[PDB]
Amino acid sequence: PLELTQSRVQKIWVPVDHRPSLPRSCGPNSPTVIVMVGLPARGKTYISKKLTRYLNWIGVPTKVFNVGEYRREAVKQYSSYNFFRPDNEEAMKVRKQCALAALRDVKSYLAKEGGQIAVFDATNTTRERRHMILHFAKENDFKAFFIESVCDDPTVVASNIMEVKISSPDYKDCNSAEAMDDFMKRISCYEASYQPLDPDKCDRDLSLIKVIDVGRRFLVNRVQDHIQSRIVYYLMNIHVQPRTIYLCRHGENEHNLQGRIGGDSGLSSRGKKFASALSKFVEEQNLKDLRVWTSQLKSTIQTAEALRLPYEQWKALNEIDAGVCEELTYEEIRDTYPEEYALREQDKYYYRYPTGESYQDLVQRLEPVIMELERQENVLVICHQAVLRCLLAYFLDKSAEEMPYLKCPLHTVLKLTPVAYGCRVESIYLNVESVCTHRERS
Amino acid sequence: PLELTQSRVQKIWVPVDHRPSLPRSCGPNSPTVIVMVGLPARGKTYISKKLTRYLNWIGVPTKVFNVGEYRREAVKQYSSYNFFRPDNEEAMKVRKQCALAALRDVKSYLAKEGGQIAVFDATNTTRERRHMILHFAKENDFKAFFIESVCDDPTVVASNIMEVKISSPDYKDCNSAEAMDDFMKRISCYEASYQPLDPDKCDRDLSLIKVIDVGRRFLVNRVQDHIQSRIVYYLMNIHVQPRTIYLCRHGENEHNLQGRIGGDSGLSSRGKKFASALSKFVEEQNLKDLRVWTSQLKSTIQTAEALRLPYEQWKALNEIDAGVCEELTYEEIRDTYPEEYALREQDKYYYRYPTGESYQDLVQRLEPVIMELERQENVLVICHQAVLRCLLAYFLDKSAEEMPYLKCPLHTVLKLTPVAYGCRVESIYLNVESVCTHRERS
Ligand SMILES: O=c1[nH]cnc2c1c(-c1ccc(Br)cc1)cn2-c1ccccc1
Ligand SMILES: O=c1[nH]cnc2c1c(-c1ccc(Br)cc1)cn2-c1ccccc1
Ligand SMILES: O=P(O)(O)OC[C@H]1O[C@](O)(CO)[C@@H](O)[C@@H]1O
Ligand SMILES: O=P(O)(O)OC[C@H]1O[C@](O)(CO)[C@@H](O)[C@@H]1O
Repeated sequence: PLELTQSRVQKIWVPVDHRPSLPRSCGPNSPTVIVMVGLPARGKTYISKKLTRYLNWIGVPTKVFNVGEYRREAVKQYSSYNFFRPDNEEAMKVRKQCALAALRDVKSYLAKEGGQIAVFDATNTTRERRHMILHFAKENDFKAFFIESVCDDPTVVASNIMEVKISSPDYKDCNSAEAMDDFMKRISCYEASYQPLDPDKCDRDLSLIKVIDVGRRFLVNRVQDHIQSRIVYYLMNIHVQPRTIYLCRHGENEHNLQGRIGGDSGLSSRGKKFASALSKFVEEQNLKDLRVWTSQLKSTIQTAEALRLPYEQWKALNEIDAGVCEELTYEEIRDTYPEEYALREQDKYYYRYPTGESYQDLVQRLEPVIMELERQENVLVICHQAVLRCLLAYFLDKSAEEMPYLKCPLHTVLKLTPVAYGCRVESIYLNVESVCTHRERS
Repeated sequence: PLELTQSRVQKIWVPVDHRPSLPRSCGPNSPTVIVMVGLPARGKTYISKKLTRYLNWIGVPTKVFNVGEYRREAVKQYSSYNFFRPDNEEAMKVRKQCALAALRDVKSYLAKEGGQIAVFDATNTTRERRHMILHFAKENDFKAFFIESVCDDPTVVASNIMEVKISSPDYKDCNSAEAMDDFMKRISCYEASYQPLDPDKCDRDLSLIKVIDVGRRFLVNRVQDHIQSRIVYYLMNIHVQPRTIYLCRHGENEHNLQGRIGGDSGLSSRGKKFASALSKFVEEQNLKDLRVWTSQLKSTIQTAEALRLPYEQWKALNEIDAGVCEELTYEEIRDTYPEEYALREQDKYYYRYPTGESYQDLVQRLEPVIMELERQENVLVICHQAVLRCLLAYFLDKSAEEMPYLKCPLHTVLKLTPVAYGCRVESIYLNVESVCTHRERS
């Protein structure tokens, strides 16, 4: 009794499955519909996209269903705010059809495509629309969680229109002034029928978060589960303040020169040159304040030492653990462990080294790093190749499949600037030679 | 340049400190005063104690300053609610003196004792008292974070009085009915001057959390930093619903028989007998629903397999990593690594195994396990000796120094029942022999 086998890729102990003559599969917890609530230019799409990026990265399949994109597909060219008028009988029918078509795709995503979270990105400003979404959720056995963004600051509204609305495909033939004016009129079309969430009386039984004044204040009502609690925590940690994230690896180490993986080797002569070059680079950036984070491995600490700035060591930033393959070259891995080598090449994200880690394990370890990176402003993270690929996949919205192959060369700073609905990435090579540790797929 | 040395105990790379002829120390971020707000029997002491237990366990030095305890010290015997009357000039002076004496001890704790968080556990129901606490915080460069508990449910109030108030040292000479009646009158003394937190107008600039109806709803205003954000997340995950936490180790394994540490060995014949005994025990508990958690190591999975219940594997529950000492006996550790053996014996909590972990690393890894244990109801955790000691230290409020020496024998279930201001612990030995893996300090 109690016979188990270790799965070759992930190294998970599973019951020995001696399937009977006729093997039967029991093909395939409740999915969630996240309902965005609020007037236009309230950062609903910003929240939708960012939350989806985070949820997918942590391993929760998430997709955004933006009703405006269904509208741009149904209606060829956008002319003006007149399309959004409450007295526009025809466009009101079209807009309802678009919302229903998005919900149809929500049902298909959650019940038939293995999706766990569907973010329904629309105004959903009326109780009637929200009652209809709730009916849709109850009949399909989906959970409903509401995220309302409330902001009456005209500076914030104008900034949102200028940053991401005027550049919308709707305003292609318009200049900045025309687009801004049309969008203000477009917002006014929604103001009369807007019924904010009322957790006090009407929406008392709804699971919701009210994000007030760009995350200055929050009203949290009836958090049912783990995922809603995580979302709430995330929303409370993110901000829209201007800042820069610099990501780089430690300067070239002795193991890099020998083509050895893992270990805790020190900087090579070139690595020490990069460390000095990094200090000059950091100085030239002229940042008011800068937080410096390293791993607990020698090579990242030695690199930070050259900066003459306070730094914090995170064990979570330590390179992927190669288990039995630690301190070995890739040639020695292929010759001593050929089965292990081939398994990794075939499934680089999920593959776990014996007594070691997978890129999947890295994500779990790096979750607190990401949450702290969100809270902070100017940060420099001095880490390792696999750790850097994971962090970069989060910021650049790269899939689990792409993640183990992202290019993160030595002696190169990745400058991340948050703009619109993501990150602008600039690469800065600090003109110090090193070996190449990048290996493409086969 | 960039010369580092690895600290012998914690294995941290530090700059080689060639102190000059006259070595100088720069002896020794801003501390926080957590201000409890609310009427009596609102669970302020419950929140204070639980939050302090969690903060200390994660490594943030925290202490509770309960004004009522300063009062019990200043005033010999408690007679009645008449002491709390607003017209009681003398007792009002005494109560103010007690609050000021507690604040004096708050200043000494945060500025002179290396404390990071002081939980000021009092009613602090008036704006005047809170303005005075804010003045105290501003003048001492301490941050202020308010936690208000609002509940007008008479069932909840009566339950709190029955569970922990009637048993208070104040009601020693009273019977349950007298104590309940006196306490209701005592609450009424505070109702007239009670000014709840107003984040809308008056308390707009204050950093606060309003816990409404025993955590059903929350009002969160101006979360300034990491620690406040963590507190908010914690408060949103905990609950007062009745439940049981069962903690045990995997059944005896092959490494246990050989006296070997770490590894991924399978259950011995006795271990398999425990697994069957555990199933019978679980069945006899007759729990409506039960979540079963294991590590990713074979021995805990084989134990769970015997239960015929769904289970979830957590990599965070994997035994402490012994690095280079993995799969070795303690005798082989003492003979091959005598310096390492002695270092661990001297500092068992902070000691890190080479390329391995410390009990301190375990706490960081187990933080998400604790947060999920808080969210859940009936849970059975099948884990390992060091992991179990860490979890138990959290539930039993044991220090970092005590933690590596907590007794967690094999084939023994630790039944945890949340009651009053902590956990009731029952031990259930399942009558299956095993080796002893406990080692006392030297
Ligand atoms: O509350 C808003 N109102 C208007 N605009 C907004 C927001 C937020 C926002 C909302 C909640 C949280 Br938690 C964090 C950010 C982001 N944005 C935004 C910023 C830049 C570009 C595009 C949109
Ligand atoms: O809000 C309350 N009002 C009255 N009593 C209460 C509470 C809470 C409480 C409050 C906030 C959160 Br988040 C979790 C629990 C706990 N207690 C309590 C329960 C058992 C014994 C002693 C006290
Ligand atoms: O996933 P890959 O391509 O092996 O990259 C991660 C490896 O690269 C290194 O950073 C050095 O090449 C090793 O420390 C680590 O094992
Ligand atoms: O901290 P201690 O007393 O060495 O206990 C933890 C050790 O005990 C074991 O659980 C077995 O005795 C090992 O797996 C682990 O290294």
